[PDB]
Amino acid sequence: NYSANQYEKAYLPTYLQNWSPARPTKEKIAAHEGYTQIIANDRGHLLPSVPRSKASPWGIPPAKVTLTARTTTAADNLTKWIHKNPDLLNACNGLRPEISGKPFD
Amino acid sequence: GCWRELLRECKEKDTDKQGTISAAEFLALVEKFKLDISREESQQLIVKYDLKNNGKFAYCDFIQSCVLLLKAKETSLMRRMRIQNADKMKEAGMETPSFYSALLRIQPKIVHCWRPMRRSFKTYDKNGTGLLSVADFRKVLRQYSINLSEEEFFHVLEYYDKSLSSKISYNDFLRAFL
Amino acid sequence: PFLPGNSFNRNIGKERFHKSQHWGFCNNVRMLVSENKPGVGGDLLYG
Amino acid sequence: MREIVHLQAGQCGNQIGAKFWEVISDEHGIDPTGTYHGDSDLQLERINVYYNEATGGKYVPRAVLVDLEPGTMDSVRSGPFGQIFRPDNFVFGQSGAGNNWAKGHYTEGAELVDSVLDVVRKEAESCDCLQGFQLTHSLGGGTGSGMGTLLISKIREEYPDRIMNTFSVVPSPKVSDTVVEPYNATLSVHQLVENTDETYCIDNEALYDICFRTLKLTTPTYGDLNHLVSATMSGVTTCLRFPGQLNADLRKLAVNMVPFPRLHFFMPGFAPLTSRGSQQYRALTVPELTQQMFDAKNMMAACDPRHGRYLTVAAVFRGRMSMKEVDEQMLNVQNKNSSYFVEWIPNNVKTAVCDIPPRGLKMSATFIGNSTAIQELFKRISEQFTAMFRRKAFLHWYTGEGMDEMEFTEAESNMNDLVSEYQQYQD
Amino acid sequence: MREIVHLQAGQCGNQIGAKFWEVISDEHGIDPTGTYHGDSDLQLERINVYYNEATGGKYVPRAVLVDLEPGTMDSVRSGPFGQIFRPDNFVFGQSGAGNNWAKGHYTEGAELVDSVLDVVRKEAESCDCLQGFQLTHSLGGGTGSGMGTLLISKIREEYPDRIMNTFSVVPSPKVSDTVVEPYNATLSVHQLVENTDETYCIDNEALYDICFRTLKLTTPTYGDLNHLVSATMSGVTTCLRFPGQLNADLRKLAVNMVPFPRLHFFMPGFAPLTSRGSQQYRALTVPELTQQMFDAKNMMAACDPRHGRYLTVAAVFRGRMSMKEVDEQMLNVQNKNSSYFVEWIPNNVKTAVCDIPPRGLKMSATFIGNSTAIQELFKRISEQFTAMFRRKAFLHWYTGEGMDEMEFTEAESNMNDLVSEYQQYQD
Amino acid sequence: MRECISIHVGQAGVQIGNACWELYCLEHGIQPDGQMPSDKTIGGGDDSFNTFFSETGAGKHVPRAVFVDLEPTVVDEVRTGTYRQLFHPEQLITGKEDAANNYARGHYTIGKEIVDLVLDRIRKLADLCTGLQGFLIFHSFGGGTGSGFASLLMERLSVDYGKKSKLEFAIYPAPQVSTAVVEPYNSILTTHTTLEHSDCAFMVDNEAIYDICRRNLDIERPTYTNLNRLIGQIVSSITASLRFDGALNVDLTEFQTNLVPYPRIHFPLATYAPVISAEKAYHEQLSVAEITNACFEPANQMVKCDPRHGKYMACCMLYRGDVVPKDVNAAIATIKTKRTIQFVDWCPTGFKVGINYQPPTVVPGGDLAKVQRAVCMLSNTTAIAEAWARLDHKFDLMYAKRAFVHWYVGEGMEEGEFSEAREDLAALEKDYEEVGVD
Amino acid sequence: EPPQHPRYTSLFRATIKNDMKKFKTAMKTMGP
Ligand SMILES: Nc1nc2c(ncn2[C@@H]2O[C@H](COP(=O)(O)OP(=O)(O)OP(=O)(O)O)[C@@H](O)[C@H]2O)c(=O)[nH]1
Ligand SMILES: Nc1nc2c(ncn2[C@@H]2O[C@H](COP(=O)(O)OP(=O)(O)OP(=O)(O)O)[C@@H](O)[C@H]2O)c(=O)[nH]1
Ligand SMILES: Nc1nc2c(ncn2[C@@H]2O[C@H](COP(=O)(O)OP(=O)(O)OP(=O)(O)O)[C@@H](O)[C@H]2O)c(=O)[nH]1
Repeated sequence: NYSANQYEKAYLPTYLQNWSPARPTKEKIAAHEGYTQIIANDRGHLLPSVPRSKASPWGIPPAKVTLTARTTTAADNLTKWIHKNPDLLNACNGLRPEISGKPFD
Repeated sequence: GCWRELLRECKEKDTDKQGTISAAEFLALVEKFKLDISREESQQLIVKYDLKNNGKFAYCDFIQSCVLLLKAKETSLMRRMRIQNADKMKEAGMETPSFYSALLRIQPKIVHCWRPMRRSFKTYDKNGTGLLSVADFRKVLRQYSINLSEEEFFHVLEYYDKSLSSKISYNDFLRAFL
Repeated sequence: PFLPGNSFNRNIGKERFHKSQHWGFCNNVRMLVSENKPGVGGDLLYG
Repeated sequence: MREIVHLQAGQCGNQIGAKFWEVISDEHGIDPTGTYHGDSDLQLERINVYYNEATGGKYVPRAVLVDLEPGTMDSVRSGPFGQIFRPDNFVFGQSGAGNNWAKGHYTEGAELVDSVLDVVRKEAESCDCLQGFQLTHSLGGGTGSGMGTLLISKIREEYPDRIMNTFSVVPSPKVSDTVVEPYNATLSVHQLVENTDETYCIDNEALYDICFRTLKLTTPTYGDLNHLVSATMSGVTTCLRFPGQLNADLRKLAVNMVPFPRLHFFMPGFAPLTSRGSQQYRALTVPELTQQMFDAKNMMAACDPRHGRYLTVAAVFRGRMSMKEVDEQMLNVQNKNSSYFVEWIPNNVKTAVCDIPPRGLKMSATFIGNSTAIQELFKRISEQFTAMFRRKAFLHWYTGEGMDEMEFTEAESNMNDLVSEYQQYQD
Repeated sequence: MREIVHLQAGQCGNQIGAKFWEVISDEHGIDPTGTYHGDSDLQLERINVYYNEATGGKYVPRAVLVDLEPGTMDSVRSGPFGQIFRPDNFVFGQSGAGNNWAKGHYTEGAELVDSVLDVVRKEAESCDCLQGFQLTHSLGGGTGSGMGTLLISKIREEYPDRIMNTFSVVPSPKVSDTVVEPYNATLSVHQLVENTDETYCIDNEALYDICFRTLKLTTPTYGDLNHLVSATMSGVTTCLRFPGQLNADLRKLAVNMVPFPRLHFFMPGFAPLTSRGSQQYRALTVPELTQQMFDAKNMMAACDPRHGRYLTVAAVFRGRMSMKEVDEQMLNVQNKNSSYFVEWIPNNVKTAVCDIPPRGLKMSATFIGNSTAIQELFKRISEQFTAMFRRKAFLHWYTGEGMDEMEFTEAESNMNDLVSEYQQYQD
Repeated sequence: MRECISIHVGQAGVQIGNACWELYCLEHGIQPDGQMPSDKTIGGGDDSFNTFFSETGAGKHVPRAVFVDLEPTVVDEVRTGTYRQLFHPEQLITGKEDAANNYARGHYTIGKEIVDLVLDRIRKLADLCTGLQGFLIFHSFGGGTGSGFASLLMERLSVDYGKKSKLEFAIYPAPQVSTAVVEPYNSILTTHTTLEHSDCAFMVDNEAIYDICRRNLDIERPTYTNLNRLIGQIVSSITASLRFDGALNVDLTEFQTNLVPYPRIHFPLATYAPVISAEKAYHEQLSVAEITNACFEPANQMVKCDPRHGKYMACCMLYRGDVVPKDVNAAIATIKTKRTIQFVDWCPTGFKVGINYQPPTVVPGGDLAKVQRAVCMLSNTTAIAEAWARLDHKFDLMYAKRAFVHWYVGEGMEEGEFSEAREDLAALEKDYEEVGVD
Repeated sequence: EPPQHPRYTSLFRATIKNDMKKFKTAMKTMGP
């Protein structure tokens, strides 16, 4: 999942023809320690004490926008009309739009 | 300075094995250097380590248990615990760090270059078999500038030996400090 | 010349591809099954 | 006299040793049959670096091939230069590895080490004096590792006085093909770093990239990539077998290169490789050679010491040169990059100049470098271990083979040692 | 030796590069293939200041070309000279700018800066001693403006000792094609003033007026307009690559032209343009060349320098002349209008005498002047800026890129300060 | 050398064994007489066929397969049919009675007296076997009779030999289609009696085979002939590594290691991308990127599972024909970059790649295209919970009513087997689930 | 006990250090 190095032109949505960005990659890690002790038994059953991400996932109003200048109250409403939908804000490919903009006066 | 500065703080005193240090004068050590322990905890300490070897406070076990000793393993790289249990089992010489004041004095070399010495043990064809000759032990210690007096030899011999010559496993030594 | 990039492999119509079985084990030793073998898809060996 | 016997292991070794031997044979101008054409007396004389004589002017290569799956060797035999190799040095197993490092390391090697040692020492006695050996192999690719581990393990004490040069292919950072390759990799690299003197690390992604940047042909084969790597092979091996005002000994190079016993990992280089139009669009002079060679992108092993700093650099040029252009180029690049070298040591640059080029191109070269650009390779593999051994995935087979997690833990500790050791010295 | 590295940016440089390079090439008499033909020994001698020499008399133009729209690149590639350029130097991108200053200054260039700087550093090292670079672009056009603004800012710290000359076409006072063009212009000039040492102003309207007044040829091409501007550029570079009792250096010119660091814009000028019959009704002499050079009609940058008063001028005369007649010519004009010349400095002309003419006409000249005649451009662009910003129209794209107006504040302030300082000096 | 054995149990099996060998003679160029044409490859039965035949000085290739059936009908049919002169009469083992959809009927009533002949023929082929890497065992789950029989004979061979590979193919229970109300019983019985000796079992749903057969094969009245050519092409693909060469080559033991992580679960799923007709292909293009995307389209898996709701643990890609590693790795990188695909946090890499130069063939009367690029995809993913969930809920309800109990108890079993099966699958659900938990 | 000679400043020392310093000038100019 982590990224490659240097030769950073041949691995991009430039060639996926992706238009929904892939994943936040990186070349950033310190020397990890630990022998990587064992907490599974024979299958992938973690030992109970050690925690996991305990099945946190287990397994249209949205529109990219710049506030710029649309009537102030309408902008305030648009904030909510974009958010308050965690279902299309959380997972299943993330499903996350952005925001830009400036306030009014 | 929880290790070497406190080592020198211990060296400041001059009294025998059993009479380690008086509780009042160790409180004087506290006023020389306020400590990360709590007040009630130190109130416990000054008698929890005068339990052994007279009403004197026991830096003897205090220092080594707090920093040097570790009778467990480490999920996050204590850097080896290479699973070995031969000489720590018989162990005629129960852990008595005052009788083991050598270990109170030989730490820095290991705490900086255990890994070269960790290497050096197996470099003598150990084949992962564990123990290795006492003579080779002594000669490699002298090799890497770990001088060691004969009385210290006897201390550690009783510690990591009960019956006979044996060959004292290297990690069975290392887990003391490392 | 056989410098790198000078071999434009014979990547033209190649219908047959079958491989002979040029080696075997036999009894309790190992050696080369009787020398006369086809090459790749019916090729002929050197001489 | 002193000479080299070749060891070719695993199905990558098969690959590359095949193309490599035919490359050398064509370099000295021997027909694919074995009946010689006398052109160059010096190259006729220096045959004894590698070749043992056969009666009536035919010349065996002193190499030993070994694998498990017969069909790979069958294809190699059918290849254009198969007839040159011997039934004598053909030996392999009766089972497949499954790329199971445990099986190769203990199960199958145990009963073939006898024959392989027999054959290699037979060739050793047939020869007179040896510098060492070179092995070509993989580290995540199963069978080659599973045998070479024991091979080097024994040969180490069989000859504590010789030079065990090795060339291994390295897993791709982007896609590693075989899923258990990381496990195989650490298991290999333990004994590798413990025993060897030198190691050459290369990967196929960079080869892809050089293909697109200068080959431009968009349709190469693994054989073409092998052509590149075997050309580098020959380039480093040139000096022994040719006159010139320069040193040849692998030891004469290693003593210059390696500062401390723990350093055994090295990183190649190649000279102007010419595209379709660059043949007539390149002005062929030593300054632009120097540049193009010691270009960061022109590197092809793993990843750019751009992040880090160069420790030692060696470069061997091949052709009709003069000293002073390379001298001024060395000073130019030295001033050009002082930070990337360590005040620890100036003049970390060593060169060599051998007169006879390859055939067809005028002046070429080969570069080799040791810098702080390898940390991240085994850093990568280490996160894979922390992640997959987090659950003993795919580990039941190894338990069944009879192994314990001990064997893995000592390796992870050693590798952590090496990582910290680099970072500490380089800073 | 001292040489130049030529840069083409944006969909104007797209043409100017072609026209300018073909001008130099056919001036030096080399076939469209690049194989040299000996005609002018001296130009052969001095060719090194621009070209590099490959093997076999082939001559690459050390030109680096960047773009986001590859179609114009296809045209330039197809043209009757495009085969003369090297593929090693065609750095480009995958998408277009959308003719957005904000995009072309922050988003798209973020991933091409690397490669462009790598190519330029390769060529800069390859060459020996640099006076500087010349940049062909257009402040009125988006894509070139963005890439130029980024690249000049970088090269300022890269090579802080050199001459970063830039040529550009300021938008028409009557119609600007691009409508957000005044934003583009203000944001471009904000870094132009800081970074550039010297910039040429040209206007296509004035080109059209020249075509009406003198060319009379009804049906021109943008290529012919480019021909005239290429004549101007060739003229300014004539002096360096030829003998003559004159001071060629651009720094000669710069210290002689620029009194203070806040004055970098300059106005071109070319010499005798003849109509269909004036070639044989115009007796070719020095006084009439001088008179036509100093015309309200020849001058073609933005508008007549009539409104303001001159500050300095530099003239180069190319051909067989004497020096005395130009001397009394400048005497004559000096006394003619000693009132329009500033009284800060007397005798504010630098005259240079290049010997070898352009092929076709015996005598020729070129003019570069600096007067108090920029107030018009910058005042007008200021009022248009304030007018279209008095309701922040078209600001949504820039804010969507992520751009705020706090920066526009100091931008417009800086242009106001330049105009005010002009006024303070000249009056 | 590199060779394996072939086993077919049931009318369910000899079907597609017939299909497979029908194909396997064509591409290698055999005439149904059994003797090679005027050209020369005959001898001790050692040329490329040798991995599947032994054309000894007899002159005839002999398939290394045994066709065991409880019922004489189909075996007599194939004996009277075309390929008998190829076939070896008695290795067409036939019985007199049917297990009558009763797992225990097949496991006790009949299995005792025929497994002897089975194992004897197995050994009398094993003697001449040299490499004997593994086996191709063909059976089903909703078996009319083959299920328990296959389970018990597999037990016999698993206890006699344990140092090789065993490959398992069974048509998976059609989700909402049944030809047996005893199907959940006999399925789960097979499952808990086989979970602990097998190596690699792969599934398929013939409903979906049909569903693609009219999605792009463009026929509304397909047949078993069409389904069987598809699956025979799959087995030809898996054996192509043995049959031919290439840049790099992979084997069954590599499969068994690389695909399955852990014991218990060893049940991944297959897919074949370029299933296309000549008429459709006439004016379209085929190449690596789109064939990869097609093979990973959510509805091109021939079993009812969702990538989106599942999560991947393994993928092996087998390419045949004319390709290059360049665009191979490019396509695989695009796959990794995609978001819809959600690999578990376990596998850093997830892709066993194998390449062969050799393009697959076609058959006259066959209805595939004339393709130049073939890919076989084998994936292990969490998307298969719903199958066994459906099975267990159906079974638990109709066992709560406990009908057909009388059948099994009368023939001499009890419910304890059922209890063990229930607790086994109850384990296996959370077995699939907490590994996904991350 | 022989005293090691005070390394004589035959000029050089920090002077030659600065000399080599002012040749080691190109730091970044090839890879940023
Ligand atoms: N001849 C040949 N070798 C290749 C080719 N492509 C890759 N190889 C490499 O050969 C490597 C390993 O060589 P071996 O040591 O013989 O492999 P192994 O021990 O049998 O384990 P596996 O890699 O699973 O085969 C593989 O990991 C590949 O990376 C190729 O195209 N031709
Ligand atoms: N190539 C070309 N350029 C022209 C032509 N006519 C005018 N130009 C000028 O080219 C200038 C800009 O060139 P670039 O820097 O490449 O422009 P840009 O960044 O792509 O932004 P845009 O001008 O909006 O396309 C414009 O200001 C035009 O005035 C023409 O016919 N061909
Ligand atoms: N192998 C195979 N399976 C088929 C075929 N047609 C349908 N099937 C499926 O395969 C299963 C066949 O199993 P059974 O009918 O029980 O065969 P059997 O167990 O060997 O014994 P019988 O009751 O005598 O048929 C059915 O459940 C079908 O879903 C076919 O031609 N071949």
